[PDB]
Amino acid sequence: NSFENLAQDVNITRSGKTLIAKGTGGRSSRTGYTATVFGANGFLGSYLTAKLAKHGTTVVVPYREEMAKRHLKVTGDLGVVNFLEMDLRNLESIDEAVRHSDIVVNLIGREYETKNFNYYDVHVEGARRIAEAVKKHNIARYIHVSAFNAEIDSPSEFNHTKGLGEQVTKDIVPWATIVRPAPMFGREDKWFLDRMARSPCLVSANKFQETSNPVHVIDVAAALERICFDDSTVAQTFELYGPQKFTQKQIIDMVSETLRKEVRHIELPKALYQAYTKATQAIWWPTYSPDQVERQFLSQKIDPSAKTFNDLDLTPMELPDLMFKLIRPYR
Amino acid sequence: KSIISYNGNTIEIPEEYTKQAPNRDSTWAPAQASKTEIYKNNMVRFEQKDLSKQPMPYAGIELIAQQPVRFVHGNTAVCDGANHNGPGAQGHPKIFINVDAPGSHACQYCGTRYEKE
Amino acid sequence: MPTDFPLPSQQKPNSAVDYTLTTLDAVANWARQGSFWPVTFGLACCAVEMMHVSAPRYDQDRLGIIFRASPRQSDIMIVAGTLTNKMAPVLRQVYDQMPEPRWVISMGSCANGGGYYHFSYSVVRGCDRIVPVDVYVPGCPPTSEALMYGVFQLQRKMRNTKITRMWYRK
Amino acid sequence: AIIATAFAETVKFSGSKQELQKRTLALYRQFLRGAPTFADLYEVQFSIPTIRTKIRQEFERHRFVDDLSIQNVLYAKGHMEYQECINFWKQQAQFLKYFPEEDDIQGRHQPSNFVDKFLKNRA
Amino acid sequence: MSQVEPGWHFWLGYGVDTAPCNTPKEKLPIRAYPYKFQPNYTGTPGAFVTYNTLKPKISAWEPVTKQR
Amino acid sequence: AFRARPWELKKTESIDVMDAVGSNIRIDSKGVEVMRVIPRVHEDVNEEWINDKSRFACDGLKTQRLTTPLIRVGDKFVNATWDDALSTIAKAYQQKAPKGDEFKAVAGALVEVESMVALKDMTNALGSENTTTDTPNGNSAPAHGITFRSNYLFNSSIAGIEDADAILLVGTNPRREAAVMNARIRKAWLRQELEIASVGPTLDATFDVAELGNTHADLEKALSGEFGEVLKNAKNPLIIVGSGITDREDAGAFFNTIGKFVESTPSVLNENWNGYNVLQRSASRAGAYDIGFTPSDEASKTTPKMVWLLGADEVAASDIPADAFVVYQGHNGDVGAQFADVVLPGAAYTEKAGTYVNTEGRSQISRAATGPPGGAREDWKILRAVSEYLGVALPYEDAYEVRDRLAEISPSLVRYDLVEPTVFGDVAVQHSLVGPNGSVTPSSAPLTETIENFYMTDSISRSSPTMAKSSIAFNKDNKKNQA
Amino acid sequence: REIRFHLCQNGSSSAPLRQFVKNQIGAFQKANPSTKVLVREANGVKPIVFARFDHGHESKIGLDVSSEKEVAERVKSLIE
Ligand SMILES: NC(=O)C1=CN([C@@H]2O[C@H](COP(=O)(O)OP(=O)(O)OC[C@H]3O[C@@H](n4cnc5c(N)ncnc54)[C@H](OP(=O)(O)O)[C@@H]3O)[C@@H](O)[C@H]2O)C=CC1
Ligand code: SF4
Ligand SMILES: [Zn+2]
Repeated sequence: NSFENLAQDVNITRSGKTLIAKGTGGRSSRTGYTATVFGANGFLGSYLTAKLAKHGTTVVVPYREEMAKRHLKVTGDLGVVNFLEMDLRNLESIDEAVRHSDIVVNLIGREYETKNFNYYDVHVEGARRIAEAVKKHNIARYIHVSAFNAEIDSPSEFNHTKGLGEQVTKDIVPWATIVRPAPMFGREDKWFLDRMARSPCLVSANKFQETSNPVHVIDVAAALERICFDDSTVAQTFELYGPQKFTQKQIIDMVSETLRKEVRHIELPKALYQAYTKATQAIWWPTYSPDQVERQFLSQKIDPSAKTFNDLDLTPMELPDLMFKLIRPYR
Repeated sequence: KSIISYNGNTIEIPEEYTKQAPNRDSTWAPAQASKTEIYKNNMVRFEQKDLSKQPMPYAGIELIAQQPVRFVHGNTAVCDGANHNGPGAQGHPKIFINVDAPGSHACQYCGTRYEKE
Repeated sequence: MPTDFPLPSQQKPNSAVDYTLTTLDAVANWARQGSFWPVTFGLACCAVEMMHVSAPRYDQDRLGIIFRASPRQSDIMIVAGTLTNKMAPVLRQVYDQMPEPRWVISMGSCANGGGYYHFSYSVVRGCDRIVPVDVYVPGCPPTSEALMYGVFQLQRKMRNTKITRMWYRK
Repeated sequence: AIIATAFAETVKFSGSKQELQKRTLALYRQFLRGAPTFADLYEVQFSIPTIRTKIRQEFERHRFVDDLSIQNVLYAKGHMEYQECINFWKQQAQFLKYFPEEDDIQGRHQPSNFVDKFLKNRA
Repeated sequence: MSQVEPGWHFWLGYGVDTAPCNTPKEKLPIRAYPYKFQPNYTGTPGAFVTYNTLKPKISAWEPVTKQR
Repeated sequence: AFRARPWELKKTESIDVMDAVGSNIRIDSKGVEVMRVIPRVHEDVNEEWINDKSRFACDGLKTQRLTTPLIRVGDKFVNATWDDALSTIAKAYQQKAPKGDEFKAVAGALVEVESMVALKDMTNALGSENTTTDTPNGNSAPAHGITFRSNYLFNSSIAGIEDADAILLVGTNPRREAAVMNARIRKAWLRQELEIASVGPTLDATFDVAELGNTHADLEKALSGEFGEVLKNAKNPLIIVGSGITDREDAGAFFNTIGKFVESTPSVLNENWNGYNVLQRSASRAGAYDIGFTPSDEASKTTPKMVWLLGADEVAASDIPADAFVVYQGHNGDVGAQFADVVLPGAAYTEKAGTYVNTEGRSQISRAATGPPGGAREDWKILRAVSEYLGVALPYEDAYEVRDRLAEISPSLVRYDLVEPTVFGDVAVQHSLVGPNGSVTPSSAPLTETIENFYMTDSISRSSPTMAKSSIAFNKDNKKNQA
Repeated sequence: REIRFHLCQNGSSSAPLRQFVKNQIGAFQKANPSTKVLVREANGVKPIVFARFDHGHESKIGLDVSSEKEVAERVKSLIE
């Protein structure tokens, strides 16, 4: 059981705290990094703090609900994972949750508006609210994540607000490190494969030709942890794109050739498409978003001036290699 | 009160809990690890938690010091600490104390100090 | 959005909507509290005590506990007895085919942190390393009184589930 | 318990190195024949020739043992692991012991020189 | 349970004939300090937290330079 | 007093240091700290006894240790990345560039033979044999031969002191330096009938001394006075010399008299033993003199630019240049760490698989009782990486390859704990005579005491608070007085 | 730069080297006052000279050899 996490043993952090990873790196060992992951119950967060607590970094987990917080205890030893509740609203809870954190990330992004939160709330406002306290506490290695196609421009209010949040993270505590991953695929992803696994309709616009290169989620998590600890990451925008660009027809045919089923196809245009998604907001379980409509006409706008996987010595995998595994139990 | 959390950030607990005891503020061991070291160690699992409902177990070094120093008529004292109500064998075992030197002498189990007079 | 907001541990109903949601939450948590179906996992010296709860001194039917020994009908699982290396994938698999409003409770001292077999070779050092356990029942013969008390502790946690109040995202 | 299980044999000790070699050759043929059954049964992520190139190199590990009887205990252990894998007796968690290196590419800073050993004082 | 006083908790589980309101004061354990009665606060933020009572084994050395 | 309890303990047989005899000890350790030391029995070297300072030294072994590398900012040290320290070493090497006779390498009192091998290899692959001891008047050769091991060792057996007849100390307190030796002296003096002379400092022995003087001229008067007859008469005498005279610049004529006398008397210099017997204050300067840890006459001249501290507490601000690069490598915080630019936490004598040579010459293994705590490492492993960030390639990476390199320096150090005699008596004494012959002009400097106090030396008696409170109670006190 | 060599203190196969260091050191130290000798012994070795140069690079030779001048031939060879 070795530290494949770190480069070394003894690390002073940027803020000047001394960290000595005693023991041999396993679950019982201690590394010393006090980390905080906002929104860790989310799909990226589980795989993230799994590898983050695999080497015994103390992970402060803020949660929102008391039920989904429980299945992240198993990836840490005693004192490794800890839990505390908070709202995005109450600033004192933000203030409290990051007091001893060496490092901290925020994967807070919600693809639909609630009746209590919009995109302007949870992307540009709350990120300001938390990284203000990061600036107040001189917390080292602050990482912010935004999505792909995070512009200043209109047509997706989500994507309109993601770049606003990026500019706010560049504004205050200005050395903050920004990462933009690709679309993601994993076992039970949010809307990209399990929506394509079972679907009574399978309708969307564009005639299925928006382009991107999806990344396996565990590669994003390993990439993030390899970011987390070294130098040469500070204040650098990070495009994290898969090995080869796809189209939706290519993706869905690759899914259906392993399912050996007729995945349905409707592909009706935008007008009748919008008003059906309008009525789904009143339902408490999450449905396809009326602003997810807009991103279907959008595609992967890659910034060339960023730093890839091969910056940090990693090669992610290709989706055709994984297609038998992930939608295996729907056979 | 405000102690440095290894980063220049200060953590702020009330003076009712910068205490070794409700009876004593100061440490009594070479490796006692005062509470000012302890919150400095892991406040990580102390946030969002009450400060009142931890033990604070009424440390003994203050309680033993205000017991009256007894007197012994002869030379050699005996200490048991056993009650005379309890039907059994309690207290510390029957060791004896020489009290000859100037000053009292604590029985090394019970801590009661005896004096020859 | 308000910069100050009360914690969900500290909040009180003030809107009439909140009275409605809190009473509906109480009905849901209440039916979850009364009807209470664990699964017979027990395997060792920590399983006879599980049967001692079914005995006519410390009844569980008066509590609504009944052992539907079929994990698809089970609300929770009682990990009881020691946990070996050879078994542990079966423990994970039995945890897998359970419905979503689930818990699991660690009856027995071997079941948390190894217990008396903490230094054996073919043993899991407590069922923390497999399933996320919410209540531990200590005691190496973990007392029927203590096991029931662990259930009442879990039922207090069930009273504080807030499945309805979180739709308002409090 | 008069009768055995399906593939279990009475253990018997070959007197010659050649008879041991004959049994090992038949044994590798048995693994190699039952290998596509394993990927179905243990539901593994990866492909059948990876199983085959492990089963080859595991016998490559013990190609160069001199003794008759140490190869005899080695053959008996191999036959028992065949006996386990041909049934449901191992489970897929225990079946995937044999590929630690395949499932995860190791991680950043695998120590190679003296210095990478030294900076983490040999892990 | 465990919201009851100890000297009662014995009698509730039938340890004694004589409930502690009727015991003689000779069987009262004399104490030189007041009593507080924390029942249990599991899950409540008044839950017990652990820590090692003693300091680290080896103290470091403080940096004291010496201008030659 | 009550810290542990003898079934909890892990025991480990090992070697004492901060003592010239290197007594065979046992370390009781709980597993992180070091609980106590108890002398394991051995016939020759200690007869199941141990020094007092050897006993209570475990306090400083756990209270002031270097746990991380600290780099000077300028009147301030901050701890830093373990790369950053050694990268600063390479960077400031490229800044200063000592091309030769400007890389001072000094080792200390309790330092490893195996570590000083790495030291000498690094310095002379670097291209400078500025390789000097910690002692004042250590900046030259120690006024006698590094050749002919007899020049720096104890040539009789320690077992031969039972057979001793009549000896004389010069410039030493053998009650202080190697008190185990004093136990042997008093046992001999009670058992047989002996005669001791003492030249130099007036000490309080347990036994009966006979003082002679406080001058090398008084010494030279005493050699030709009456004991030129006695030591010629005596069957198995010896003559015993402390290391404090190495401090005196007039050591060589101080050798040249006594080196004549051993040459002149064939009773003190026969085949089966040799009467010239010297001691050290350390457990390591004997091992260092096996290494060849001496500067040249050319290397004694140039003020360095890059001073290497390896232990070596008793340097002064006078012994160091102004702008010098002074990277300390040690275990605790002493004067040597106070002057430093970068400190390097190296393991102490407990944590490492040490190898030590006493004044008798016994090569002895120090089995490691625990791991190096915090961020300390083993010493020669640090020197390997320090070589790697320079152009120096040390040809080893393991312990066995060090053992073979150490066998290359001297095969008597891999052949452990077996005392050989020297077949070169007369040639060795003569070659010790010819070197410092005549050129040393002995002054009338009085033979003052070698050490200030016994219980305050060697960076651990100063580290341990128990030896501070030992030191205060032990000078002319009314409870420590006799009458 | 330095030089060392090692004998065995038993009188076997190091005796010409033994008498070489009995005699030739008073001439060799004067012949090379810059570099340095040192002698050690370990109860049985092969008689062997190790010398270190002006690099830290060293060289070696094994002295199963006849007489003192036969030692000196190998020594003079080993210096250059
Ligand atoms: N392919 C994709 O899905 C892409 C996603 N991203 C971004 O990566 C991050 C994680 O990805 P993913 O796992 O898919 O999405 P998530 O499921 O993680 O998004 C929701 C997470 O953030 C929390 N969250 C949202 N709003 C709030 C709020 N007001 N208060 C507290 N928590 C809140 C959620 O809390 P709770 O746990 O209670 O639900 C949950 O933890 C997201 O920020 C996403 O925008 C970027 C590029 C690709
Ligand atoms: S709790 Fe006690 S009885 Fe049960 S498995 Fe553990 S040791 Fe056995
Ligand atoms: Zn007593």
